[PDB]
Amino acid sequence: GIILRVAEANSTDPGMSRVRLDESSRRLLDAEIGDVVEIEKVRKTVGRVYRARPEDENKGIVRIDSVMRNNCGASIGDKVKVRKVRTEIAKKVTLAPIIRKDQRLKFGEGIEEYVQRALIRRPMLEQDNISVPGLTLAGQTGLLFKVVKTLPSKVPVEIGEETKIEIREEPASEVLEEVSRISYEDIGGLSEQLGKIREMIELPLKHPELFERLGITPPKGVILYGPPGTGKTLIARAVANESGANFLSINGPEIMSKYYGQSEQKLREIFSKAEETAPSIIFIDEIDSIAPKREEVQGEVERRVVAQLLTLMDGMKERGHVIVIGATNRIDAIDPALRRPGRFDREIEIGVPDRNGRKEILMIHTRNMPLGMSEEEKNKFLEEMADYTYGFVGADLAALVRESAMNALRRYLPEIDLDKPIPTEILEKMVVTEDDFKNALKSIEPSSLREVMVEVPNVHWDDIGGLEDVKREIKETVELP
Amino acid sequence: GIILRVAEANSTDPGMSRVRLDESSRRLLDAEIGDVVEIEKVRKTVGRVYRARPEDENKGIVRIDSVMRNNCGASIGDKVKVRKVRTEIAKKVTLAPIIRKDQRLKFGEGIEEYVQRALIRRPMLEQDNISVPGLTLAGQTGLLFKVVKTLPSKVPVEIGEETKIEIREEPASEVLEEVSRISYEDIGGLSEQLGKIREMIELPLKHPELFERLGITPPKGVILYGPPGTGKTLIARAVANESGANFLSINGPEIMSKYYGQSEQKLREIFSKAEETAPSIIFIDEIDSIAPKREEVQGEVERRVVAQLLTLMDGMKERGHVIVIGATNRIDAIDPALRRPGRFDREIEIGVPDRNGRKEILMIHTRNMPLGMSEEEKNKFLEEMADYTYGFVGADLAALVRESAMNALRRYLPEIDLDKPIPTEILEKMVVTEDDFKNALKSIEPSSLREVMVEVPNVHWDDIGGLEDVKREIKETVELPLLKPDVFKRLGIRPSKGFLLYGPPGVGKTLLAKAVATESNANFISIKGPEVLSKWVGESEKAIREIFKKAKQVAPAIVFLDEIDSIAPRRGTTSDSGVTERIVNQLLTSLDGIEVMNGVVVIGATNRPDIMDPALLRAGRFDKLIYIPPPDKEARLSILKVHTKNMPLAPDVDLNDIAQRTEGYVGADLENLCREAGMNAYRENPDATSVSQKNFLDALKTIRPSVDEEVIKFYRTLSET
Repeated sequence: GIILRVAEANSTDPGMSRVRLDESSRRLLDAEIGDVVEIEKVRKTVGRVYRARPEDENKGIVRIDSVMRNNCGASIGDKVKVRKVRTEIAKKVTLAPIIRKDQRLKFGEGIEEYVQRALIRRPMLEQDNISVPGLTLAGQTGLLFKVVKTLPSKVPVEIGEETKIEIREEPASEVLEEVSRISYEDIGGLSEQLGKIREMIELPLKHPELFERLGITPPKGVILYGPPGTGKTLIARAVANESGANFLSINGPEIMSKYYGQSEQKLREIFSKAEETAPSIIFIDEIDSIAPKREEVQGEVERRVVAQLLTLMDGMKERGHVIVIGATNRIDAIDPALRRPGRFDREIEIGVPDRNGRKEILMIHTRNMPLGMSEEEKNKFLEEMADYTYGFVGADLAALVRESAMNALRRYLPEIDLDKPIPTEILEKMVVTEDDFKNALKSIEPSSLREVMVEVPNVHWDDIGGLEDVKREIKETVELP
Repeated sequence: GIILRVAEANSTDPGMSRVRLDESSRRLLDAEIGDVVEIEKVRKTVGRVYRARPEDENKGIVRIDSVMRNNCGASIGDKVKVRKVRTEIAKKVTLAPIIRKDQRLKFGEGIEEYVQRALIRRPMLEQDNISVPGLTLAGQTGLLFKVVKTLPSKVPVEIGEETKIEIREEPASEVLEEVSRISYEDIGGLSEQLGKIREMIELPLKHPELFERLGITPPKGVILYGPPGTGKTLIARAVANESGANFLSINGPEIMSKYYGQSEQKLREIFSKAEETAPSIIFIDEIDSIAPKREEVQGEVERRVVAQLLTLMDGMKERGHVIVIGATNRIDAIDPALRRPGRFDREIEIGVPDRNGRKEILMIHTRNMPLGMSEEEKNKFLEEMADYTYGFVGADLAALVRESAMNALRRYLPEIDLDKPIPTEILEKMVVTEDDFKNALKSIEPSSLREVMVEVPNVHWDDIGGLEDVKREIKETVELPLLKPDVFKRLGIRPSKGFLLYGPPGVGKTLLAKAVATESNANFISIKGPEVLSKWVGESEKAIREIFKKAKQVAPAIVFLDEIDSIAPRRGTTSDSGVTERIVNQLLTSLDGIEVMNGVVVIGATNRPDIMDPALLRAGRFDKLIYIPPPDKEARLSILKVHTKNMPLAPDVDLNDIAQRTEGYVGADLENLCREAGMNAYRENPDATSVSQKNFLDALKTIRPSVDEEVIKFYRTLSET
């Protein structure tokens, strides 16, 4: 009714509070375009956004930015109350750093330059955390600032271009929901698969009694595939962020450091926390190390660690309200008995991206820096980078652009400013020309070891010549059924 | 006398107390149809059922529902006293939850909706547990309610549609025999095998002195095969339910958690309980983990755990009155010495289901939900789901429908009710459309890794065309030895394997041999080139020897073997020469040593034979060729009407003119011409070739006439020579 949905923003609008609202969705609320919005939901957490119309989306959902959902702690399908309010402008705003794992923060100037041009008329309120990326991939990422006081406090305000900004720099922590959480929009990859993997554990993990025995038996286990730690492993820790439950980490360095009698007791030790932290999710990326077994002799510790993990899941009635999942590099390095009942049943194969899927993966790593989608229509758009790149992955793309960031460095940083204090002039000098990403394509970094791949062509019938007799005949065969 | 048997209900009647009683069985008791029944047996446990007549069953047994046998604790072949009584109706009934492992139960409303429409006039008594499934597969299963008090208590009552139902919700336990027991009807799978596996341990486990040394030595051990934990392992715990004895569980997590000195003492520890809990049954599904041994070095613990298990069975005199059994995934991962005497002897191979066998497996997982058999005759019936599904198993089918239940969820649950309290309106909204089960068939979930499989065809002689000379000739070969044999001994003719076919691929030839399997009501075993190329890549070429031994139990069945010899000539020249290949000689030598007189019928086919052995022409092997002529005018017209009966009919298509001009088209061409030109026939599409007879003639000029007199002459020369 007023209840308009939250979702993962396709068009990101890297400037926060710019959240897309449909023209057909806003006329359902009878709120016109270009007004200050008040987002009010349960827990009495609030935030303000600016309406801008997308196209492909329909009135069934409203597609919202990640951080503004990370400010209200919104999960997909929540309940909010939004309406248009009065419009004002700020005067002088004071901000403060958010220090938890950050180890202090930026020292020097840029209190005006970096903040002002990135404001772009963001509706907001006092004590709100704004996310302002840009200026580079390495050293500058999505960064949250704690706003102390503005002169028009608690009232709806859009900070203008002629309004000064003061940075107190006094070290403090976040008032509202800082990072270490990764939203589904902060995630990127296969789209429909992201919703299909989550929907099975969606309803149980939220509430136990919402979906328990009703529809079917809940998930026993889930086996994941693909580049384990390209950001496929980041999805594991990411899924536990929206659910809010505990995340148990079964990792390489612990199973390698624990030999006979140390690991055997640790298997029940991590399982003892599974019953205590319950409800909790159990993610194992060590299936390659734990149970590589093809039925040979890897030693007693290898057969002991797998036999216990089988009994650890068997020792559970399947109700502590917990879900054990697993991940591995490829379709191989897995124990064949894991597909037997009484243990892991569902296996979800995670594939690779496509020309459109790569753009979703790139969009995650697209903005730490000063790039744009609508603001550069073609030259810096991701599809021009997608068509040349073949057989890559998020971490490879992340390390590729980071190596391509050094191309932006070697043309700027070393021969100009070697000083530890960061000048204010070097900030305007930071941009990214497509040549930096093209120079990495010519250099040897690209490698594709992937056996199975797919593609889609660019070829239309405008470049096709004669033989129209087969043309309509090809339509006869293929297109009719 | 009054003693009418209990059995496993084929027609389930998911509504309890609806138990099927034969019309011929009820007239033996002189009790008419549609009356209240009083079931009285030993221990003075009672229950009431409603009589409804089935058909195929006879008066020898009465086929009874599972839960009503689970209420009286009935085992197959018990003694009961049943008679017709007076008929009354309830007024107001009070029910209570059964809480043991259940962790409380349903909270909200539905005390009327869910109960009332599922009552369907069930005869019952006070303090009886009724089973009411439905509304979904996941979250709702067979559920028992404890009835506290009804106003007409202890008297025969059929709760009516206008009678209210009250749920006290006060937590309590079962008065009578709740779940955690799985009846043979609750079991599903191979039918005759379920009775054959149980009958050996049936008599001993019931009473020790009933059958002890009398007939034979009791079972030493039993080795089980198949998907260990698809519900094949559920059978293990299930068998111990009817017997009532103790069930010892040898499992994976305990043998993995117990290392050197922990497991070695545990082997005698679980064996010490075997003597204490005696009589008891010992089921081991860990034969894969315990004794995988092919005689290599798996470590000392692997040789120690198997050597003890050998002595654990040897340490027993064979009388504690106990039976040790075992199970494993496949015919492999087993110790070779286990077949030696002094230890496991009987091995019962558990296979996979069939179109009828799958319906029995589905019937177990069919009702947690609101489906029906007689109430939906076709659309929701299991056979429509069975014909599309191939190479599945109970747990795979259970997880498939559970994933297909999410299709029923995604169309209902998320976008409507996310609330923890369950509304009363969402209960009517729960149904299952066949599209949910079809969407999983299109999605990638189906996978078949199973090497050896069988099937049965749908093809009858109504879709078959001409060549009736071979028709009665196929009946001559195959169908005569079955009914005749006392006539077969009158003539005293020798035995033989079977005929052989030749002709262009799949003209009628794949359909003709496929039609004979349905008429004789026998099974169908197909060995085909693309089917064999799957075998010898996955190392199943040795299992072909087992497929030979597989045909004798499934008999009567026909064996259909085509183009295995196609890979013979590449290594050495074979047509009449007979130098074939190393794996193919396993086919040859077997046909020489395989016993005749069996229900197996050897059949083969090929385009032009041109690959064979001179032994394949000799007897005890492939036999007299059957010439497939090209369909004549009267044969083509009979074939064309089979192709055009599914397509629309109109004078625009004339079958007479094309039949007179073309005498040489085979079955594949006639089957092909309707494919692409039938899309051009009438209006399937805007193109201008529609509603013409020339569209068949236009494709007639493009396709080859397939008229070769030389290859037909080559057949007559190779046949006699």
